[PDB]
Amino acid sequence: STQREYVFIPITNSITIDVKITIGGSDHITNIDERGIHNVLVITGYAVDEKNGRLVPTLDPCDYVKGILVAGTPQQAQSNDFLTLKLPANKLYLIRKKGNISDDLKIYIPYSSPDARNSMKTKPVSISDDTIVNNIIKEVFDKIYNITQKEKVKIEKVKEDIKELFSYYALEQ
Amino acid sequence: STQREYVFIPITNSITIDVKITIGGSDHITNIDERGIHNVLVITGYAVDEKNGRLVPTLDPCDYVKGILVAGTPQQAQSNDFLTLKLPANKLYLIRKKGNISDDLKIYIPYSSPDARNSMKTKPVSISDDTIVNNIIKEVFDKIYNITQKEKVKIEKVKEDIKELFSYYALEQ
Amino acid sequence: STQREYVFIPITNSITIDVKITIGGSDHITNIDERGIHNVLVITGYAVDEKNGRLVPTLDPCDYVKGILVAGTPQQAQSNDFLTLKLPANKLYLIRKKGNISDDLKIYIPYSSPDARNSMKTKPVSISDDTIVNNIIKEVFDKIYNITQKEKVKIEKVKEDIKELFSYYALEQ
Amino acid sequence: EELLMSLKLKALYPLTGGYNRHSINPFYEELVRPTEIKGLWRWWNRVLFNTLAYSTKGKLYTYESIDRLFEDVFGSENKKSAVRLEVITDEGNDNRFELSYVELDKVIDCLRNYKRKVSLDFIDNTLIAEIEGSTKIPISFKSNLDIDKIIKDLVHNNKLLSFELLGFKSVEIDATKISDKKILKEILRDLITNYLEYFNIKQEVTFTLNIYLDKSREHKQNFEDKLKFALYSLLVFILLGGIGRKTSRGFGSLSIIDVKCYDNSICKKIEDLAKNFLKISSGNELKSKIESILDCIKNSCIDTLYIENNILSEIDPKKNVVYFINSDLFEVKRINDKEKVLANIYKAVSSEGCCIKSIITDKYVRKSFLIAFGGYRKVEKDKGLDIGFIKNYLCETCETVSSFNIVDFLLSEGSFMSDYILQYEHRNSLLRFKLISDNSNNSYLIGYILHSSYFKKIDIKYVRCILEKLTYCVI
Amino acid sequence: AIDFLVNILELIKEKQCNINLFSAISLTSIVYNNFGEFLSNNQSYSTNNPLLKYHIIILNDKNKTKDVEEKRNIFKREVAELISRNFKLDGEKVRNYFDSLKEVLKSLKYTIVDVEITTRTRALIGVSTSLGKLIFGSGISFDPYMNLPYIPASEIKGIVRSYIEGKLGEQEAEEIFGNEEREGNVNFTDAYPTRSKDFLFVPDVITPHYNGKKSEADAEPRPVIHLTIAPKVTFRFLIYYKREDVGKPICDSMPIILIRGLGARSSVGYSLFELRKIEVIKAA
Repeated sequence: STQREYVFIPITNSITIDVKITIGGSDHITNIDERGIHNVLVITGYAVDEKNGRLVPTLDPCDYVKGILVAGTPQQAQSNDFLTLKLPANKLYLIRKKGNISDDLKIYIPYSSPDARNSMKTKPVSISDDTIVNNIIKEVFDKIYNITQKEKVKIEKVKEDIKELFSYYALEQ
Repeated sequence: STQREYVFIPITNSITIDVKITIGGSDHITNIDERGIHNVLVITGYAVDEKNGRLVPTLDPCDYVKGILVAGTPQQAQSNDFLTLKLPANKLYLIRKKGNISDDLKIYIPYSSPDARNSMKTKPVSISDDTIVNNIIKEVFDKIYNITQKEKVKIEKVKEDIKELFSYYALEQ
Repeated sequence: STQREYVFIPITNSITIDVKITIGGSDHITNIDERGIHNVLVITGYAVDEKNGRLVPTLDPCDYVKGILVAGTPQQAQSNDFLTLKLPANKLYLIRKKGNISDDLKIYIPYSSPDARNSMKTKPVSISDDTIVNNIIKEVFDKIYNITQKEKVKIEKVKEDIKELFSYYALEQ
Repeated sequence: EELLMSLKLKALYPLTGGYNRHSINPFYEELVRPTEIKGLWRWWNRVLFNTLAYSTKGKLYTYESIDRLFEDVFGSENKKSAVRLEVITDEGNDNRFELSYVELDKVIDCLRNYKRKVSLDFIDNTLIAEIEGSTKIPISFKSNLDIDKIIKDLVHNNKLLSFELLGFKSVEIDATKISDKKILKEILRDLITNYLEYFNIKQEVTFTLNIYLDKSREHKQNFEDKLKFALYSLLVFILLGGIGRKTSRGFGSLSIIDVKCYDNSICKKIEDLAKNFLKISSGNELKSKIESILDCIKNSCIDTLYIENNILSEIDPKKNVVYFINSDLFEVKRINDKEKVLANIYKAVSSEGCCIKSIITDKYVRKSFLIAFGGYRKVEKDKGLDIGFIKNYLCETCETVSSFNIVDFLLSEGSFMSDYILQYEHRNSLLRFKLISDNSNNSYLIGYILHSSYFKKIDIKYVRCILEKLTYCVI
Repeated sequence: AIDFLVNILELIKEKQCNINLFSAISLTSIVYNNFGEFLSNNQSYSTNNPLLKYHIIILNDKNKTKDVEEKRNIFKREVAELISRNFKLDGEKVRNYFDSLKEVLKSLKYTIVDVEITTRTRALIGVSTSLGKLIFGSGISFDPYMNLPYIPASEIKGIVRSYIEGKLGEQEAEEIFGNEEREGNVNFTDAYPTRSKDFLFVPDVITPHYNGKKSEADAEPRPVIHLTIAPKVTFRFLIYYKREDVGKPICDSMPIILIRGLGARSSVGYSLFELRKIEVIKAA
């Protein structure tokens, strides 16, 4: 079947080694071709866990977290800590669409229990200090999309939309 | 300190054995004070699973479940299904905010695993068919809110709204 | 058993030796750390007795006298003319309070007879004329505060406040 | 855009006014007005900023320039405020004044064909309707508000309240010409509503003040420090001021119950500094805490960082009047009874009050003192006592026997400040009183005197122990 | 004619939802702006016109122009109270209008999203619009043919769009609402009050003391009696579109943006709303 993994895009990156698949299939969902990034997904009511960031289920509708979808099951030491879903490619909160999917796609998101021993007081975070932008270019936009700098010299436009397309809520604690 | 339970309101009689405490502390978040419901809590991105009804997480902001916040602990028959969390009392979307808060509350919402073996395409459901309204008064508003039959003769005051507010979404699978 | 001793700061020579102990424990009430004098004390209703330096009880609330609470007890040739006192540290009219107190202090006040043969017409006096200021820089702020010129290279700052802070009313007869 | 902090406050005997100058009306009840909180926050912020600017540079800036400097947090005609206030008064659901019935048709009888003044009085526990045409009919009525029998006494005893009650008490009805009964009924009905709403005074109004912050408004030049200064000003407002009417006389006094930061990097030095007021054992401890906060902002805290911006504007000395805090004048005494304290404030601030009579003699300076420290008063040139004498006790030239000389107050040469001091009706009082409580049952009377800019270097020593004596006599 | 003017207050009191409030307030503004003249034996000598009692009250017998000034201030307050009390909501025509429009939009194959929002505090929408402007100097956005206050579709769209900007970027905001080169994909109707618990309008006041003032010498209160929209008034509006993959942001944006203000002076917590209901009808 089809399976994707949602990768958070915060300014704090354990984003390096948590999943496996880099190519996996003949196609992906999130694309960066000639006009910016495409099909960026957003999850509302969640916040990242920036220290080794995972999606933490809050329930305030204000708190939201954006990330990109790349195929793969996470490192398969799992099925206890990450959330597994099965959505018909239309309930997804895809931002900047170009083309849709087969109307059934399985999603893996970095999940954890909401940790009922601390007041989950979240805070909003953007992506500035473009050194961070360069390291995330190196850490997913190079690992996953190594098509960049070999095919796409549109790095200015994928720099200026990271500061535009990705802003989230973290715990800061 | 202070803890509550989130009791969502479906058409189903599948919400009977949900309780462990009647009052516990000295307060209920939700109020029914001579005008109807108050302080109703909404959780978006979640669809009910009326098949032994609990909340199932989706990835759609158009999916949402309304309910009430009763004081207590869930059943003692848990630690595998529900999700407890501590929130600073302002990260709750409260419909009909009547009073104030205490700025940190622990809550239990009835959670169910997403069950990624069928496409979880859900559809909306509004609570109509007032006989279920008149028996849900019995079920949830006469086991906990025994003010009904005590002082409040205007129970049609809550019929008018249970037939008009407490809607939700459901997998219908 | 922790006691203290109140010593006043007049414009005359009645201070250089009045007490036995200066350290006693490990921390003076009044401190001078990078900002000037702190934990100054004021007693409301007494006037100075510069000739045989002591304090005389007046019933006027508009009357007040400045002073420092130094650790110690006077010279063991005393205890017949000094208002020693037990106070729970909240009856103390401190100034520039920095740290919490032990909530019980014994205080040796330089006390004088009411000298009941003259009406106590007391004139207000401030402290200036840097001659005696530089006298007291070391005659009264070194034997007790040998921190002078070792860590507080800014002992002009411990002047920067006596320019304004200390003042009193004296009989001047 | 995001909740910044949350302050559970408590006001005692607030005299909040709405469109009818009362806390309740036929349509809603409103004990705390967020617009009043915002306006008083800005007023205290300007006072605190001139305080700072005068304790470092000896300069005083116009209110225009100060608010133009802070328009990045408080907003102006050119920019939306970055802070959003949200009052949540618990129990704040639908309540309004309803006059279910009033049994007139007997007052209307004794009114026709005449021109009489219909006075009211609500002591005796029954509403009477005095008529200056020599009759006093007791009125039967039923309202929705239950005047607790403590409020009637609080209003009848406090000479200030019963004074501002003259305006809500009477009408001069003229029935000489064509005068039906129905319109007289509506006249007296609205008069009774206007009189009864005045007694909606509650004790211990408790509300939660949320503060939201727009982050989108960036750190343009000095946003973070401006915001921190504004939060300090808000704390100083909660500590020294009140909400509503006659806060200069103890009413509406505020008190902290709980503060909760939500953005440590901005307010975590206000959170604890307000925690510094949840428990106040003695008066001296409180005076010390107040001097601590006051000094913190004076030299130790932020700096002259944004005062170096060239948008401020020094005040003209003879055409402007601004106020600022003076750290010396901060008497504190333990209360033991709030109602009696509020009632004795009149002894403090009235020219014939038996506390300032027992603290000041010659009466002239007395008038002078109050005229310089009790806001506006109605003095008029008829019987000599104003002639010269009080003009003398205010000359900036001409003697030093009075410790207060108004800047441009001249002997027969009054140009601006003379009219402002003697004629301008809306002048706040510099001598102010406040009442505080903590989570414990400790209560304290602050009496302070804001320093003004029309004082030609006032003698800070004479008025200082005038203030302790006043604070004693009224408690 | 002039008798219309002397009777407009009686008509307000006796119709209460069936006169044109816009023209009624416009006409009584003539009375308010010639108050001293309508009180010189030119009250038509009626018996119900509220202008009578201003001959019975003696506010200042010394100077007559001051007396007329105080009577005029009292009359302004009384007009505000009159409108707030008598003009109430009858939102059955509104429910009919929205149901018929929903059927129209279904026949046009739109996906309709009908949203009910309740005001939580006193709201101010269209404070610079003309309604009571000639009496109160402040207005309310008022449809004079629905005879109701309303929230313009353009304000709702603008607030939703600024939130969607602030969240998903200007590029997604333009992919949804369009730009100078592409038209928007989401249509908004005006919002009308469908139900209320009590009064539809209520009086209020704002009293600037230190607004554009040099110093305390410039300080003076200038109170401004004006009308606001009472709390607990429910408004209803529609959101319709064709492209399905535009309902997700709308869905998300509605609950949040109403907590924050929706009309004027939300900075001091006036125009706050609760999300009462959201129904979505997919074109099948």
